[PDB]
Amino acid sequence: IIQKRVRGWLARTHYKRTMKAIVYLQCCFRRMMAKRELKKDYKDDDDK
Amino acid sequence: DQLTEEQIAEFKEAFSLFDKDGDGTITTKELGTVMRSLGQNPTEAELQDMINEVDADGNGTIDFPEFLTMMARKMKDTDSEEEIREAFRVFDKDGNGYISAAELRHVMTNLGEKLTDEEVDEMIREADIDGDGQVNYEEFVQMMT
Amino acid sequence: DQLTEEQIAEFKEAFSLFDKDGDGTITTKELGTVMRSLGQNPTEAELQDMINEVDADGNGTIDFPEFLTMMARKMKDTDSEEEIREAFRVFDKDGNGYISAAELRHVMTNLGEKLTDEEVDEMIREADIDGDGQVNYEEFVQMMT
Repeated sequence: IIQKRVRGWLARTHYKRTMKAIVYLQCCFRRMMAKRELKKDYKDDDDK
Repeated sequence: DQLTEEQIAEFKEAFSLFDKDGDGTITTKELGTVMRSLGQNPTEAELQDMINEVDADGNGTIDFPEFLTMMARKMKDTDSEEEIREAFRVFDKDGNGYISAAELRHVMTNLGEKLTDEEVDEMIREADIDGDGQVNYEEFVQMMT
Repeated sequence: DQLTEEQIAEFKEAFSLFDKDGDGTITTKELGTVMRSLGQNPTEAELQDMINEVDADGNGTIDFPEFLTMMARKMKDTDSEEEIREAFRVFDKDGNGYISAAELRHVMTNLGEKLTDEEVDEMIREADIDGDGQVNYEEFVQMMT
């Protein structure tokens, strides 16, 4: 009962850390992509 | 069927870190990893049972609905931390809320399924353990929650 | 411009603990204290240079906008990249620092913020134009900022 809960908790803890890091990284990339998209659509004013 | 659309979505999101192709199927090697991640606390022998319940020759690969059926086999169990505080009471010398480091080492590596050398190392580092003393189980179950 | 409003909101949340007077400009010793409270770790010497830029007399202060500017001046030289490297060293299924472009697009199609076709196309483009179905883990840290 004790052993299997510690095994669960170890994996589940580093999973919780990983998910927090990944979602932060994705939010930062999604800002970067949006700030590239914003530059792209402007030059359709010139590709005319 | 035994899970809501919200529950299915939560389990599908987690499963999609271990299925790597998105076709809806996982290797048996990470089946323990995903279940331990999704709140469950399965024993090594219970993972062995749940695989051989699906197929006893097989292919080392399991469909997403069959994986959700393993989660359904677990989710009946009314699992909560007070029985775990009670589990540590069986190894207390005084009733003080404390297990000895020697008795804990015996518990982890002699009795039961047994933790490996690196599972002990990894846990000791996370726990902030220092010397072969004693550890408070009320505080430890608060950390394990 | 690195910044967006919801970044500035959390930096102001942290800074509000120090602006107890509403004065909006903090004495030299607070600068490193705020930065390490947020989690960024400049050395005492790195702080001493940033103090030389503002305090010629032994009593100078740093306005909220120059504090944000000093944070930007020390953005990517951080100990917090090493934790993101660690997250990839946990996730890696082979333990060699290279992940499939198929696995990358699948995970991003299903997990976290959940990236669309054009966002995944741009993420693959951001790594290497010479890429042959595989991606080095460190380039995911390089696209973070």
